[PDB]
Amino acid sequence: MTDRYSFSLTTFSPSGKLGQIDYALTAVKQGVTSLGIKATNGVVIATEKKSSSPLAMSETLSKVSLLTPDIGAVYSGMGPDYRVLVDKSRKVAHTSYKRIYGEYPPTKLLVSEVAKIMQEATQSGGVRPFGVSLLIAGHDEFNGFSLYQVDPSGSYFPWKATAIGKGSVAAKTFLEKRWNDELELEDAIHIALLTLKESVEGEFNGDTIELAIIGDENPDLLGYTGIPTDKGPRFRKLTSQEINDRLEAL
Amino acid sequence: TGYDLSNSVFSPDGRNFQVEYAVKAVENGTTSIGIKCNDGVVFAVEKLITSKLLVPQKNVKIQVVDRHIGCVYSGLIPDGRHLVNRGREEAASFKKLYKTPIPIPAFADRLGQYVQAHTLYNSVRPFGVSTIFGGVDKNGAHLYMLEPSGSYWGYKGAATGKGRQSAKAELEKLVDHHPEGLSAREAVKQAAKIIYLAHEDNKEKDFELEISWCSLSETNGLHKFVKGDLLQEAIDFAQKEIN
Amino acid sequence: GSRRYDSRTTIFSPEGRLYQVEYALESISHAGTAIGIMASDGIVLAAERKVTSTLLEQDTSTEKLYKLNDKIAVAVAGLTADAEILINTARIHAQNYLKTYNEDIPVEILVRRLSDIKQGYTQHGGLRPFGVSFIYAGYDDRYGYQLYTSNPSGNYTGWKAISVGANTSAAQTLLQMDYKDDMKVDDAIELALKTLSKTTDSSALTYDRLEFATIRKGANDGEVYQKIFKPQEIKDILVKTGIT
Amino acid sequence: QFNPYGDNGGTILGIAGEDFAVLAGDTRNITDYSINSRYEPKVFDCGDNIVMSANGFAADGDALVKRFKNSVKWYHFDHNDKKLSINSAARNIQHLLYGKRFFPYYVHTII
Amino acid sequence: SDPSSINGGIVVAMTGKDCVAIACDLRLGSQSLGVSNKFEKIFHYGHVFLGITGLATDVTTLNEMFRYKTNLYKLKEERAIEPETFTQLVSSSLYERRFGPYFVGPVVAGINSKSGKPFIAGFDLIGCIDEAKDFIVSGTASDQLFGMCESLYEPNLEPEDLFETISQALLNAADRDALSGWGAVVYIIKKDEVVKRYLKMRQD
Amino acid sequence: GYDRHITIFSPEGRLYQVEYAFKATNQTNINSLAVRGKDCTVVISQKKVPDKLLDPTTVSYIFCISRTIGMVVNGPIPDARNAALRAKAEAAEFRYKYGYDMPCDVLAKRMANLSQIYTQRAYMRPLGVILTFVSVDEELGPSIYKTDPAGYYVGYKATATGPKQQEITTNLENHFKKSKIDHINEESWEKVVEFAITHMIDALGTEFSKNDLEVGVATKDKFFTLSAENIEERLVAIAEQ
Amino acid sequence: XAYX
Amino acid sequence: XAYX
Amino acid sequence: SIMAVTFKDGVILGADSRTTTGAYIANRVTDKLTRVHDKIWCCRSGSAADTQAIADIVQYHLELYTSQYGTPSTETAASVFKELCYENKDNLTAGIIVAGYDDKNKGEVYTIPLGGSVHKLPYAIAGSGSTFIYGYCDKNFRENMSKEETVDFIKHSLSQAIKWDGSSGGVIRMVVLTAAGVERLIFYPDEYEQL
Amino acid sequence: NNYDGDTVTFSPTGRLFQVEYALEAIKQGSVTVGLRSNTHAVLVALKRNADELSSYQKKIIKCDEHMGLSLAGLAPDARVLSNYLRQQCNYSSLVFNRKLAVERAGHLLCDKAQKNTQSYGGRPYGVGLLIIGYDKSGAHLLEFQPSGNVTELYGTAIGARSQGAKTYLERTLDTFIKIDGNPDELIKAGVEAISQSLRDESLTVDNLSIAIVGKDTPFTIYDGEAVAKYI
Amino acid sequence: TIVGVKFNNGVVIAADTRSTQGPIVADKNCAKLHRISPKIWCAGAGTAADTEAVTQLIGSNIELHSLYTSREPRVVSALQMLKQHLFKYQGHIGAYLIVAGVDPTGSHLFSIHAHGSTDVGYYLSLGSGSLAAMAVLESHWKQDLTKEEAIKLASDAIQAGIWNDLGSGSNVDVCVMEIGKDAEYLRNYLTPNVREEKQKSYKFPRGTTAVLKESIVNICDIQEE
Ligand SMILES: [Cl-]
Ligand SMILES: [Mg+2]
Ligand SMILES: [Mg+2]
Repeated sequence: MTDRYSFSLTTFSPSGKLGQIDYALTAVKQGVTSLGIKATNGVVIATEKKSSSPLAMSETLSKVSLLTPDIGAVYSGMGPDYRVLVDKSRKVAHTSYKRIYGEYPPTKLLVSEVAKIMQEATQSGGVRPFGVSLLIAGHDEFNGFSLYQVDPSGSYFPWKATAIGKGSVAAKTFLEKRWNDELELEDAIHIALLTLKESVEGEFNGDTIELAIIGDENPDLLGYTGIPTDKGPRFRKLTSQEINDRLEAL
Repeated sequence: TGYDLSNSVFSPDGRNFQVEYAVKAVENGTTSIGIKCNDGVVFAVEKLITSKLLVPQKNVKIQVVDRHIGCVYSGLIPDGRHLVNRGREEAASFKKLYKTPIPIPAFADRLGQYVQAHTLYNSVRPFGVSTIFGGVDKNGAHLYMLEPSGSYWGYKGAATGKGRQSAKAELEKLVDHHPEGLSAREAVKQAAKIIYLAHEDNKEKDFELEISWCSLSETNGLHKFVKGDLLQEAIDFAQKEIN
Repeated sequence: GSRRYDSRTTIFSPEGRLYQVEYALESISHAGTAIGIMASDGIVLAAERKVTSTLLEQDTSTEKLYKLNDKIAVAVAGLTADAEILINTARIHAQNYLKTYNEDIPVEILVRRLSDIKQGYTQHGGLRPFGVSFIYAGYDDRYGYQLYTSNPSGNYTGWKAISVGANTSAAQTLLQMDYKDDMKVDDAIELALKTLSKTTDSSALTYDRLEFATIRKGANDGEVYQKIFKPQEIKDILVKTGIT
Repeated sequence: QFNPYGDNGGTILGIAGEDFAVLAGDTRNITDYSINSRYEPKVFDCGDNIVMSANGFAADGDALVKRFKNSVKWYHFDHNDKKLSINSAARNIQHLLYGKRFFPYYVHTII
Repeated sequence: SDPSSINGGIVVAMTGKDCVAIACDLRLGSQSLGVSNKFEKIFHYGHVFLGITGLATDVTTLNEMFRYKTNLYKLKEERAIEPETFTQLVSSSLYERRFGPYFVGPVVAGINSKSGKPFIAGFDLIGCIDEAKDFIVSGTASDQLFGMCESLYEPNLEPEDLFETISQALLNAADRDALSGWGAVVYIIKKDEVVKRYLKMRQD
Repeated sequence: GYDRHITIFSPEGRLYQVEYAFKATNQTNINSLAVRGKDCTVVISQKKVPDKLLDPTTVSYIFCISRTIGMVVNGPIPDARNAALRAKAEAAEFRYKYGYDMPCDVLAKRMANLSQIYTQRAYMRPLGVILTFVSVDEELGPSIYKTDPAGYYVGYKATATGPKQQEITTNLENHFKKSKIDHINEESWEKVVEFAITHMIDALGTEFSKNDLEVGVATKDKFFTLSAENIEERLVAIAEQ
Repeated sequence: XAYX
Repeated sequence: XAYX
Repeated sequence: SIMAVTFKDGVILGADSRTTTGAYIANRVTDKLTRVHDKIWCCRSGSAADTQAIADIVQYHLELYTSQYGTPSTETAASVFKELCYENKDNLTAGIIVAGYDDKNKGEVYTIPLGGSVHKLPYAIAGSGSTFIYGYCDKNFRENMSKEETVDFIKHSLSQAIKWDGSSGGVIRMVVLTAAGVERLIFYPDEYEQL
Repeated sequence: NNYDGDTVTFSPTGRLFQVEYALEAIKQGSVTVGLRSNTHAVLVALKRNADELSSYQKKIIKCDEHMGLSLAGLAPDARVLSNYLRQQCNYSSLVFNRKLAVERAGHLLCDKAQKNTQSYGGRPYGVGLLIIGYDKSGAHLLEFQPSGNVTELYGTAIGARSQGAKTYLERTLDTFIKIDGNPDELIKAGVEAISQSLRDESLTVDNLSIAIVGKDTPFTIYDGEAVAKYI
Repeated sequence: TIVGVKFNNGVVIAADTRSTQGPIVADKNCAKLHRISPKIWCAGAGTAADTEAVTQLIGSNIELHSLYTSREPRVVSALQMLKQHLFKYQGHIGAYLIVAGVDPTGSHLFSIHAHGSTDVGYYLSLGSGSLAAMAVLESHWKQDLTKEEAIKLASDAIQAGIWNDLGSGSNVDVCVMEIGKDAEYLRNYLTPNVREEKQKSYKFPRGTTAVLKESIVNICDIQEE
């Protein structure tokens, strides 16, 4: 036995292209549409719950994941690759930061750590790149609200708003017209729902849409009282009902 | 194409061709059989006499594992020996920790998982043997047959090698004509007959019969080789049945 | 076995070239142009962001210019992710040197180490090289202001003025024409921007498509300041030089 | 604690003539004030006209004689059945003994 | 033989109204023999001050180590580390040597740049945090410093008053310890200015 | 065309070795079904003993992973037994480390994460199996979680696997469209097994003897498989109404 | 170290 | 420690 | 004070409830009878930490055994205990009595002293308080006793062990292992002291 | 063809070509004969020279006082396998005070050869061996193939033109088996057997190599004027 | 002094606020009540660093396990992970913890010693003041305590320790974990040891201390221009 694949499976072609990274991005293109919008007082990330079977319980599959109390992630591309990246992202947030500084990492540094894991799958021996693009929304005391994209290469860029996957080119055009620097969080959610309706074919309701925000601190979701400086998580996943309420004012 | 050049590669069918090629090596080997009787199991094998210079009764093919399990195989003999060596390590480690001798179904999966492991990587070759094994445990008699893929099942009768179709037909008759079961001493006689009948597929060179058995009543649930008078009694019965 | 699928990333061509190094350099030639210009009284780093969007947050964005320590900065051309791996290595080496000798690392020593790492990926391990070219802008008290470049081969050379990435041929001709030795930082800023303005594949050169940095002794008395220009500051220096 | 060494007593004597040599030893093996055996040999033919005795801790003595005997066997294999001279045997035994320098063989060796 | 009392020395930190003060002696010795009277035990990484008592080799080593860690922090975070965060970094770094510890008594002092809240903390050699409102003491004359601070200190002292209190606390504690003295430094820390004063004291 | 031999991306962004592993899944030509009652989770699977020389008692594609978790496999038996042994090991290790019985959906996730690795690491091949995990979880109640060679998993109200899965799927879909509930509203597991068998008969259009089926039942605090005689009693009840 |  |  | 006794219908495990740190009673209601399988239990004596660590590993090994090979024998359980106790004898202070009910082998008792040796016995006693009841237990033990007789024998036995041993005390816990299933019995001081 | 690149690859007919190519190295090798009675076992080896200035490559290796082999194929591989036998014979003596059974020596060689036919990177052994020995069950002759197959025989031959010697032994079987307590006559039968594999060249004093082991005979090799008796 | 008391619908843990270095009081108001998870808290005695370190490590691993399983963490998980860690280090990590909490299984109270032995109870005490605390618990505990009774009993058991033990002192910290409710952390629930006004102000006249030298410290970065 032994892993005898100690050599790179991603190499430069004569044209200077890295084939496997390009092909990984092609996999991301086929993937379902997800988007992120940054408001003055929060960030919204959204995607479609493309259920494989109506017998399947789509609630059990989480496309929008909490990484830290103040950082959320959504993806487009291969779900399994996303799930193991979320597991690794949550752990590295602890091992490489919280266990050292006694606080959760700021958005940009956790993104930097995720990016590093995905660059390594691009150069290390006997592995293919991750077939996902991540949108990571987060808050931290000194940077405030922020939204980042991470690609299979390991490259990451900060966005005011963007979209990835199936209908990204159309979605990004729609966001460019609607986005301003004076948007409240409720305005960004409304725009997020409008943008996402264009890329969805079938049913469009709280049960088929997965949407989370990075907003105000939620003391009701902390789970304990008695420490004034602990005010609770800024990440909140919107309920099925909460989405349907905002689809009547649509 | 090229899906058959590397082990552990799925063809567009969903097949591992390297494993299917290993089966060809098995089909090429001498006939070996197993019969499950009332209170035990009987193993028999065809040994081709290539030359007069071969010392009779010396080149023993059937192998014991622990003291209660018999193993016979068709195909690449060295691959068989390698699998039994692992079987002996697995049986040793089990008895070391759990005190009781390894149950046959437990032992079957130990070989199964090991053989299957040799279909997971391109750095290894699948096993070039089908292995018929079994014996007596606390729950009674068990006969198993294990393919290069790692596939194994329990059997009333088992056969592999060049004369398997012929053997399988003779085993299917015994199952039908003995629903209440077969005795250990009967199974030894029948084993002899089935090897002699299956030798029609290797009729060019004359052969040497080799039988073993584990019976709760006849061997105290230990693996023993059939020798001397009882072996000659089985050869005589077999010779009488072909004539 | 596994030999079947090995690209063999560390072999010579019949002509005695390293395939993967050559193809990596081809990759870098498509990256946004980065320029370094060294003056008597400081160094300039100018770099072009690749076809940006109106919805890219620029003020919190960094793809081209990175800080290695208080005295040394790099301009990147190639894979940003690959560059970040090497940058963190360089940042650690600088702090290791400071811990050991209680002195800031000389620029060449840091450059040589990063260049020695790139060389390794071309001679052993069977991994792809780093698709990155660096322009190092630094100051130490031995050689003063220094410009270097490294490429995937692990070769590094010193420069008065240099370009990497896209249209280096064109950029190097323009620099070689207008550069003089007695040149000052303010002049070197003007040259850097005028060079990008003429080599750029874009219709016009604007603030939102540039990263800009200076290393000046323009710091109160005998010390060195690194200035990573803010979007509004890049917009101001574009009007001042008269490009917008 | 556990003491890895013991004393089995006995005495050995080597005398060299002009064209002969003798290696003698008593056949008594003891522990404390108990006699273990009245006839337990301590002088051994090792082949190539070499006689050896390692006297002290019997276990370490038996181990050394075994290793040297084995050393003679592999000399024959690796050097086309060359006869091992007594000077060569002596140097080989020095390396056997010094091998366990920091966990010694508690034996006095005569060949 | 006891590592934490070979070289000797003391550090004390106090909080005032919108200010903190940290002070140390200047002695380094080989037990009874005094070697150096220039051995400062207070270091600063940006606006966060760290005093370290104990084995001098470890004082120097940890200073070099925290300079290293705070330098990388600043490059990645793009901002200076705050006292609360640096306290957690010291604790982490000390406890990772749990079964082979640095023989030190660290003291963190500084003002949180955002909240403007004065902050002091002390540590044991394996990184347990003592986050006191009033004062922190460390070194061979910790008993003496505890006695002085516990009587002299009152809350909400003005910078120029706090200076006199911490100075008298150090000076009188040091004079009752053989392995402490040979000069003393006092840092008065406000939000955006820091004054450093060397004290006249008996040199024996 | 070596992008079809190992788990690297094709120009279309596909992993052919994963797709071909899915095809290996149907090699046995066996159809499995899983449904949820009020208090129980039932899993039924076709049993085919083509050889008269086989000991039919040893021919099984249902596995007791832990006391609480059961697993039915669609795929070749070697890969099935590979997955079984690993799941058994993982369930035991979990109980030792975290001091409570591994939940059905957590084991499913763990086996799916292992499956994902084989799709990303070249030296390991995907297992040619679909794993259907069933239990009565102490938190989530009756649970069905299914894993595939891609490393995908999800929860199910009910599910079906094998060559004729789509026929069984639509049959179940149509039932749940009428009842408008996520389970079989039945007190006894006996009647939930009768439902499972009845709806498979209707979907496949084949009758079953006691030796043609293989049944696994999950109740609170144990998962067990039915004997031939336990199934015969189930078949007699169906026929008598 | 410190040590309820 | 605790130790019938 | 711990003992396991074989009788006609199966086996009974008995223990006191006293945990000591020196002469202080850390826990006066300790459960020294621990389940490693449905009908395989053990009595723990020696280091509380060491016996828990061992018991936790054995429970793991037998759970994994059950998944693969079905219900393990009492002999198998005893062997796994021995393997841990013998191989780690330099770092362990654990005296464990293993008791279990098969349908084939009925009631079986195995004792594992410090060495890590195994002894199959009709009944077994262990712990500090066991020394005081060697005489009593030997004189009063018969084979194929009734359940009521065996409960009385254990109650009287541990009652004496508790009386003389300072390290033993509190309640007497018992666990009955028969075909019928698993029964937990408790006897309080006011009951067993007046015996 | 496409399936002979390495030892880890089966052909579509279930053949291991790298093993079959290793088997070919033996047929190129110089002829060696093995035969035994009840009392003694004999090896006879035709040694091969490079030219008239060169020595004749040694074919027979001693493994213990009671066991040794003759080689045909890659000599270095014979050295590796003989060194392994020497160690296994040695281990049996030191640990168990027991002379290694010839049958068990065979089983050990088989298992060593097998590992090199199922693992990537390695290669099969390129040599065939004839192991003779006298143990507690009397005289023994074994034939080793680098496929792993080991066979106990009354007599055999391996190398170039080996079929000639093998046919002779197959006729003489009933005669030479009965040659008990007569070492010289058993060697004569061995020399007459190898003579059936000669063409052009005949047996000279520095050409012929003989070895014998028996009841009261340690494994000894005869070369030079020691074999002039049998020419 | 650390105590845990089970009551009708949950569990309460309490602790004193004194840390010692030899006979000297290092910290007069110190937090010995550690959050492993939102609704799993544990009190720590022994080596101060070790109790904080071992709760933070398990607290971190419990958070990752909760995220991985999509389930609220269980006390038995924290308990198992703590005991296996402490056992590995053969008592060299001197952590003596009372682990309490509510989870989907119900309310739980456990103690765990430094060598890795665990026990179950309705009332537990650990630390130097354990015997003072246990005396009060053994005297006043009953089955079916209310919340108000359990807090009273818990803080009474700590007070016993504070007064009668030189190792325990200062204030009483309480944490109440009730089923189907947010755990309430009552920091300084009681303040029985408030220091009396001093007779004199020791505030010195400015210029009392003799100064050799004065200087500005540069805390700012290298400046522009
Ligand atoms: Cl995982
Ligand atoms: Mg793969
Ligand atoms: Mg008592």
